[PDB]
Amino acid sequence: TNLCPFGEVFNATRFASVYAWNRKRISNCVADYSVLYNSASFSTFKCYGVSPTKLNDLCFTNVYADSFVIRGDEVRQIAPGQTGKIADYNYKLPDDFTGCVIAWNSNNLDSKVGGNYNYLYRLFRKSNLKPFERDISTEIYQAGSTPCNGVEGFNCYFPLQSYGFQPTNGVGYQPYRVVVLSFELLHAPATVCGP
Amino acid sequence: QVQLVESGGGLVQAGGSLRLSCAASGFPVAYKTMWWYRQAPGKEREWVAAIESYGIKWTRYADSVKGRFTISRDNAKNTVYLQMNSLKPEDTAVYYCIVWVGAQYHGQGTQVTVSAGRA
Repeated sequence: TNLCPFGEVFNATRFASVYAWNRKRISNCVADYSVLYNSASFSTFKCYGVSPTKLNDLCFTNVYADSFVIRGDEVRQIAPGQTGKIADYNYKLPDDFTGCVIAWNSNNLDSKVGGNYNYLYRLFRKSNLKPFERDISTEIYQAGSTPCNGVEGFNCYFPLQSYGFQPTNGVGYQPYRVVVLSFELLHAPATVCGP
Repeated sequence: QVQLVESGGGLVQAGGSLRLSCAASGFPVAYKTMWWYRQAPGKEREWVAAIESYGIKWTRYADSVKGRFTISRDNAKNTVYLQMNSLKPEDTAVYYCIVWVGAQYHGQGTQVTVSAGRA
């Protein structure tokens, strides 16, 4: 075994948009979760169904790291049984979720003067996302009874919008880098453990 | 085949009033987020106001302009308005409106100069 690539997902230069969140599969390595939980550089480190303290004592078959960027007021939606445009149309956590949600402020990294327009989000959808689903289509949403014919107009709108993170925004509109850890137990040798 | 040009700038005095208009073309400004930025000669480009694509509270303003500015969304004319009231000679600059629909779309800008004194 060797070290787990935690610095690759937590310290990446550019994170993914919430509508197109990335996933990093971590296997065949020893992981030290205590240094992540006790670093104080994370304003939110909330685990569901597992203790963050004694998280090192457990072994799992696979660990998934989902990373993206939302705004300040939307971090509370990265929780099980939560609702909102992020949880409904962008990233849904299951009701029986087992893992940890990690979110820290990244205004000094993800906001430009005049606005950083790289981070997007979904605004409309015909039906809510199932847990861990991921929508990518840029199809013009039909909000009315008239079809759209692939053209934006009345009741037909482009379903994606940008956050436009600029530094002097209020905290509720500043960028927040979010990492969601999922632990998997399978009929297979537990490949990731603690020190 | 998509653009937006702003108008309504010009000269005004003291606690005057001005109506900017970000006339959008080629797309419906209904569930879009418009930003208002301003640029005074030499200094940094400052964010002024913003109206969001969704939200219970869809209006956003900076601390320097809060209470005096109001950003509206005319759907019949397919344009976005910015109501600047009780002006001050400290907030005169070039005003821009930016939107994102697939890519960043810029306005050319408009000149707003408010004055003070006697004449």
